[PDB]
Amino acid sequence: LLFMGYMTKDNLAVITQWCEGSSLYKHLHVQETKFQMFQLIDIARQTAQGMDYLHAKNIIHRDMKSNNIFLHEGLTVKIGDFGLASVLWMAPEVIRMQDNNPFSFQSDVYSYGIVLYELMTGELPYSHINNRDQIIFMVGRGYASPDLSKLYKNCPKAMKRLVADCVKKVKEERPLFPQILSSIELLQHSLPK
Amino acid sequence: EEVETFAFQAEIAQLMSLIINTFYSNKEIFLRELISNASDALDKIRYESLTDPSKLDSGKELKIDIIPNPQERTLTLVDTGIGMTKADLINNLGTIAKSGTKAFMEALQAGADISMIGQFGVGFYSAYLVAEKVVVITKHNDDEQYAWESSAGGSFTVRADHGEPIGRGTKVILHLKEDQTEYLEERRVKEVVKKHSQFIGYPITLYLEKEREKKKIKEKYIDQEELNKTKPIWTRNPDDITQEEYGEFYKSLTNDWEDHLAVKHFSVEGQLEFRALLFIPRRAPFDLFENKKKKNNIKLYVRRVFIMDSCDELIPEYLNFIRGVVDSEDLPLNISREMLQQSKILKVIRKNIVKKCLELFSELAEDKENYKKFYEAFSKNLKLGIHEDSTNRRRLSELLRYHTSQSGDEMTSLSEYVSRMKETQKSIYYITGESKEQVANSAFVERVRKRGFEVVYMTEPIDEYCVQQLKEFDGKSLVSVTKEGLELPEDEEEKKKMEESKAKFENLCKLMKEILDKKVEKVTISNRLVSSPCCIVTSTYGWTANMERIMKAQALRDNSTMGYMMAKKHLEINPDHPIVETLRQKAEADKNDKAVKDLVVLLFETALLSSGFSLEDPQTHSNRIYRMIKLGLGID
Amino acid sequence: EEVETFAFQAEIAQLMSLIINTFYSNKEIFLRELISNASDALDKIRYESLTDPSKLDSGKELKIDIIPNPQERTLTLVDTGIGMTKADLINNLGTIAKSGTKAFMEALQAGADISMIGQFGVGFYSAYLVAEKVVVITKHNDDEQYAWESSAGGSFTVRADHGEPIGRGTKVILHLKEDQTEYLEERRVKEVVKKHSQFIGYPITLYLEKEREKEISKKIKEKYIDQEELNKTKPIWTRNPDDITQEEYGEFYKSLTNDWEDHLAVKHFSVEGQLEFRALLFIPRRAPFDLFENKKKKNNIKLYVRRVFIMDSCDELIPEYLNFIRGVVDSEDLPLNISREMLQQSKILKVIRKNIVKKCLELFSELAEDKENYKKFYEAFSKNLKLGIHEDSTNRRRLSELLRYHTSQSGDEMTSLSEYVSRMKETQKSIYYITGESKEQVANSAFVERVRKRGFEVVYMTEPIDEYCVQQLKEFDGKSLVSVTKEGLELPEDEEEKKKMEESKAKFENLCKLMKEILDKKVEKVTISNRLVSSPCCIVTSTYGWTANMERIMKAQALRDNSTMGYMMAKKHLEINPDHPIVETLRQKAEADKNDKAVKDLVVLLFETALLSSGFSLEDPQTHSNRIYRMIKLGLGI
Amino acid sequence: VDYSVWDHIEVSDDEDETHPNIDTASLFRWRHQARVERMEQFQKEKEELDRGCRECKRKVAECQRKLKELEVAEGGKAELERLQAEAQQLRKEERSWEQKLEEMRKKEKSMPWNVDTLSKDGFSKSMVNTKPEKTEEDSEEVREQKHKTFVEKYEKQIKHFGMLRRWDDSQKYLSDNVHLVCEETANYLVIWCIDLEVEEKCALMEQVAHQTIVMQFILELAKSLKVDPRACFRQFFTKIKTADRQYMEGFNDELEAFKERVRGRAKLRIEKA
Ligand SMILES: Nc1ncnc2c1ncn2[C@@H]1O[C@H](COP(=O)(O)OP(=O)(O)OP(=O)(O)O)[C@@H](O)[C@H]1O
Ligand SMILES: Nc1ncnc2c1ncn2[C@@H]1O[C@H](COP(=O)(O)OP(=O)(O)OP(=O)(O)O)[C@@H](O)[C@H]1O
Ligand SMILES: [Mg+2]
Ligand SMILES: [Mg+2]
Repeated sequence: LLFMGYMTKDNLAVITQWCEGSSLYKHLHVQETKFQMFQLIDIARQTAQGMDYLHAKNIIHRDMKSNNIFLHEGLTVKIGDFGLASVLWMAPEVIRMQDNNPFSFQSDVYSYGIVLYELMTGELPYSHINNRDQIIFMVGRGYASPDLSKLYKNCPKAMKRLVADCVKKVKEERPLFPQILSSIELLQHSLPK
Repeated sequence: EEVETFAFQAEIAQLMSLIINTFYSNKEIFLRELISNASDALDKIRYESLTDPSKLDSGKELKIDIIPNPQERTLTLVDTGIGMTKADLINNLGTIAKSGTKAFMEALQAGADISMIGQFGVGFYSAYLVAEKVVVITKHNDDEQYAWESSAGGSFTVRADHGEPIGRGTKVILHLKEDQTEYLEERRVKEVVKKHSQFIGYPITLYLEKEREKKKIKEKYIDQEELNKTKPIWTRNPDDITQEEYGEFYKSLTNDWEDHLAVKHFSVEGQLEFRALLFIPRRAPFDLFENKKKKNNIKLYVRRVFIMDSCDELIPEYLNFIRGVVDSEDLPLNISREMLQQSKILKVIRKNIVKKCLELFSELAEDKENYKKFYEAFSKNLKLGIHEDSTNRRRLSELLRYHTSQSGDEMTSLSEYVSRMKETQKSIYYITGESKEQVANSAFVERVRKRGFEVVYMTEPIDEYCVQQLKEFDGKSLVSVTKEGLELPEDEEEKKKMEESKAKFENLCKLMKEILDKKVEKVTISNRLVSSPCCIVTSTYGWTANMERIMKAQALRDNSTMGYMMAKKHLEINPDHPIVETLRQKAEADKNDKAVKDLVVLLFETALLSSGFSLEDPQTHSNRIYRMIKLGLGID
Repeated sequence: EEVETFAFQAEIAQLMSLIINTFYSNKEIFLRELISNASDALDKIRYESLTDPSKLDSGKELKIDIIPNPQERTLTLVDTGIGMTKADLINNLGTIAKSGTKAFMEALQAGADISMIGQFGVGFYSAYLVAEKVVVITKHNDDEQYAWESSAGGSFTVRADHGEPIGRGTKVILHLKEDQTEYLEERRVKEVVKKHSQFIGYPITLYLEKEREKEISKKIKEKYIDQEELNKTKPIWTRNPDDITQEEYGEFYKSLTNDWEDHLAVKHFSVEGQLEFRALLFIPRRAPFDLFENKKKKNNIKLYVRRVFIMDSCDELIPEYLNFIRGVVDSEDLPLNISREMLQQSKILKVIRKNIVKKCLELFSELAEDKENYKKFYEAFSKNLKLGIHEDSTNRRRLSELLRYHTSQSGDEMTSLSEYVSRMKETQKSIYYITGESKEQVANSAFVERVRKRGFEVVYMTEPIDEYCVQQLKEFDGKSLVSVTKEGLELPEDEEEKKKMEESKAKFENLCKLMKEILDKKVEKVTISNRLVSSPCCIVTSTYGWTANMERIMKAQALRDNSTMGYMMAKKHLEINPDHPIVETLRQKAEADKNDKAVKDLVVLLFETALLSSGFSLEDPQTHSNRIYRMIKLGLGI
Repeated sequence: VDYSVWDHIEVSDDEDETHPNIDTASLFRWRHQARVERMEQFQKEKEELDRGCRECKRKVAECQRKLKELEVAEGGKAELERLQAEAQQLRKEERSWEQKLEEMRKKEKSMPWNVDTLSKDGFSKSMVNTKPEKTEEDSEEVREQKHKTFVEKYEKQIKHFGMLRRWDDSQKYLSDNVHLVCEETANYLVIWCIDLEVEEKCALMEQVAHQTIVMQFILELAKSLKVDPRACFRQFFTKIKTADRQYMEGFNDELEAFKERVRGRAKLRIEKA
């Protein structure tokens, strides 16, 4: 008799170990997932890493937005611009279109400061005008002074000065990103204080 | 201030030790180097015969002979090329890093019709990796026969070769040392020649005494020429090659006889110039995705000499099935000629290889039977490419063929789905499951198929990862039918009836939420069932039932986060089913009846069955079904 | 005869072109080579100071500095080493393939207490990978300072250097090309030093004018900052593995792997012989989120030769199942390529692999004694241990003793197979186990009821890797692993149970064959044995093939062949319990009338519920749902 | 010898330069969108310089012609000097134009390569193979002819393989002797071991029969996994090296059954003769 064979062992091997499976997006400021300042300092540090890496490769973005960020399962943030997922997140130079090419790193640092503000306060910047006509007025006039009064209590003061300097309307005095790495380092070192 | 100009010197003994010892990590490349030198000699003597055939009047043939000899422990490689005079025998074979091949090539620059394999000048001394002492017996057409000899000690001797005369060429005699006698074995020589120099344009012949005569005395020598039997077919123009010749080359490439499915013969010209020839195997290899097989599908050739095989930088992991040859002329090579100096040249090559492979697949998608066979073989690779290769996702997705409701037992393309799709419909309705029949007759697809909408089945586990990244096709998004809130074109009557139903079915829904507060995170009424009472769809964020099954079955997964991205079960009930009508009638009378909660939990468990989930433990469900069958047949 | 001896020569221009173009695949290793030369010089001067400290009067500190100068497009590399005289400057730096370091090492002569990272003599010329002109300004103790200068044009000049004086050592000025200017930035310099020469025995301090000067009572950004950060950490593995404390090991581990917490266990060993090396192996406290993501490649183990990076771990240095192990392997005598980015003898890595694997397994064995820490190790790397059981075959016996499992007499704590074998009865000759999907899914399951009734232990394996582990693990001490989900399960019985089972089989054979006809192609054959207590039916698998969970695992693998999906699957052997009321009350309904619609439906429903309980998915679950709904409607009154 | 044209390559979707805090699928599109913009800007720059050079060449030609005309005509000496000054200014502009041309030539030299400019597509040809599928099982026609050719040419190979017993030696030989594994060779091996059992050579009996059963097992495995037996023979030895004791039991049971069957055939042949 030729039996049945009991051969097996064809492809019962541990084949390629695949990846993927994430937690969620960044549009969670309306979900109200606000936590203690540790998980906010870490997010700011990782996103500053990403922005500084982008600046090193001389890549101009100008389009940093709460929609343009993604959080991953390992508590790592992948800041990749996920297409659509606009208003109030731009820069006066971008809005004016005087040169027809407003692509400059100062726009990146202004957008980063706006992102830091909306991350640390948990509320949209300039959260007092919801009119399409009115919002463009501030950037068109070239003088836009935001307010920082909804800050969460018991937080390090480095972020306050950082967001104050980042959103300033002088293109030759905004803080560069090498400043931001030192700022976030002293920020995480000032957590226990 | 004074300037004392000097000139760079070299320490010859240490330089020779560097070339012998710290220069070639693979000891078997010496044969490749010697055969490349022989090929260069033959190319020289064949190029000189172009102007006048008198240069060839010492033997017509241009051949390479490999002559192992284990009695004296020597390996002789004989060519009939150009040879070299005493002056050349000194200048080229005595001066390290000086190449007569380079000088010969740089001399012409006006009738360039040869591609000569050599520019560095150190390749010959690689013969000292395996040989303790080499003797080079050459004979040019302009000089007498000479006998170069050196033990790599710092000196070489040149004699007049008072012995056996050779007509022309060179005869490198490697007195192999004690350790490296393995290169006299026929199998080892055949393996090395086939691996490294098997597309050399001159017959490479192995000589050994193993053939018997009529049936003893093996004195006769086996003139085994079949070391270089397969000629490089990618050199000829694509118009000049017939299907049969491509098939023969493909069979010779794979060490197994079977025809190929399709062929791609292309070339790019510019700063980076190469000829490629890519083959789609007729059937997928039985170990195609076994990671233990490394990767050797695509082989890189520089001037018809093997350099490196596939790496992740030459061909993506999802195109590891398609095998071929990439031959280039000008590539910046390492000193050992087994890797490129610039490694991103490999990536620029890959950028063309992948584009041409996708063009080959697209052109293969014009005869339905051939592509049906190709898809049955490599649909997994296509979907892996959709998941992994993002820059080609749009083009790769048009190569997807899926079973669907309106096609039957033939797979149909998503573009054809969009063509047949109704104007009112504005999404791609797909169901991911475990088999063809399991999803064909399922709770979620009942209403969609009843209204005539086409549904794309996705049976294989690879489809979960395929649709992780395929979130949109042709501008119309892919929405699962197992996810909650399935948006469907609602007529006025249907939506009015739905509003009335949720205005009528709220009490038992609150009862469901109360009895099932941890298992189920929402109970509602939706119009996706026609003939089933309840199905558990998953919330729009998280893992579906099938995706959760697949990811839970993975052998190597971080089990800590399995509950991090787990499904959110949303049990839903079908208002028109008689079971839910009776249940509502029984729940209106009282909310704490034993029968009500029994039937509700059993409905939830049987919908967990139907929806593709798995229970916490099916023993409880089996025990309750056994108690019910005992009640039915009456044994207490 | 007419013999005539010549001498081997070289074409210098071509040889220099070979060094510059066809030796090193990465241009950034010029900095590694220059720092290696600086380290060799410092070793020279220190060793010479050991005998006569009178030659250390021309400077005391032994320090390497890198001074990028973006204004003039230069990258100086000063060093307070030994310097070179005019003769040494002409010979060592002018003659290709001649090494003064090798000459010095060969002059140590029984008293050699130092190691050097220079032997070939071509390393210096890697500076022309990035620098179009190299100006070396050296100063020996017993010779004035000379300014060597070349452009790799086949000539060089050696002037008197009437410029600014230095006490000792060499100042290798590189004039970088117009396009190799990325090596002036702090990012690339720090990256290169960290990657290649971060364990050089002397402080490598980098200079840049980026300091923000203090201003109070403007925005000044022009001040040099001496950043010795390039070489803060020391090569701890050069010390004895006994005089080091756990805090030093933890600090080194945190610095090496950038972990925010220290290591879990450390194995520090070195082997002496023909192949010698010091190895420092760490077990990370928490496994990475992508430990098995092979597309991330592998750099866990790092190979150093004389404290200089050679190559990060490949497939041949550490097994894939030990890829969690972070550490370094440092050897003094390893033959290297000309690029020094690989070993000449790749067969050496196999001996190193054997030693590393043996010592890692010894580390695991010595860690297991402290159960408090072994639980922390196991709950993180049990998958790796089981993958080693599956793949590695020579260390399977040693690796099996590190397996901890849930049994039926343990509770919430895992126990090893040795504790099993300790608690087995005298008449038991096997280790019972079950492969399921969860702990509770198998704790109360059909196949385990009788076994726990007799008070046997059952190992609960609720992980997908466990089926792979146990299809290879076939014994332990002599007690074979026998699944309770497979057919032919034998328990220690006596004459009484044997005759009772024989009577039950003889009574129920008609029911079994009738059920087989009802379930013709859906069950291979219907059995009766002692596996169930309070359940009427459970389907077991043929004695060799795929269990229910194994088939469930292999049907859900993304990259699996879709052609062998029927040739290995289970041969479902349904079993009935001849003591349960349900099956015997339908034995009467069977012997009263073989063909009965009620009996048909009951048998099909019972087989389907056994299918669900055992683990096999239904062929089409909507059929089972529909028959459940019909039965609910019938028993409910609608 | 000189690799200075391959040291500046900017591949966009370069997988080995990725930041784990940036989306690789979105990192590879930022690089592309900047690369194409650099190309467009440089193209417009060199195009506008080309048209400016053409315009200045036309202007200087016209100015030279007008200078010649004014020199021919008497009375315009002051106009001649004014046009000479204008032509000097035009020539200064003309010679300054090539300064920017050399500047952009140098910039092109310093501009890195990429997949778009490194190579230009040559002559590509895709052509699909259409060959008959499936094989036929027959006891006559080509199968018998192939059997006779195989036994006539490869008798020595069959004998040498049958003389071997070692699993590793068998695997190495069959790796060098892949032709020996096919159904026709299986039939020849069966009839050959039957003939040997007629000749009653026990050592050669078992030596041939064990390898015959090994090849039959390999063929059964190949029929099971739907790949040709001529290539998968290598995996059966590795399988039996780590196979269960039950695999050895089944193999030895098949050995015993084959022994009994061939012994019965040989006894029947002897009795008939
Ligand atoms: N069989 C041969 N016939 C003629 N000349 C030969 C032969 N073998 C070697 N030579 C001579 O030896 C010289 C140097 O040999 P070697 O192989 O080291 O250099 P190469 O061919 O330029 O190779 P590589 O650049 O790969 O190191 C060649 O220029 C050639 O003139
Ligand atoms: N900074 C330095 N101080 C002292 N001697 C130096 C210095 N740089 C180079 N040298 C001398 O120059 C010689 C040649 O330089 P090179 O770096 O090429 O050689 P090597 O270090 O011995 O070789 P390799 O590193 O390639 O094995 C060295 O052997 C050493 O004697
Ligand atoms: Mg050569
Ligand atoms: Mg050095």
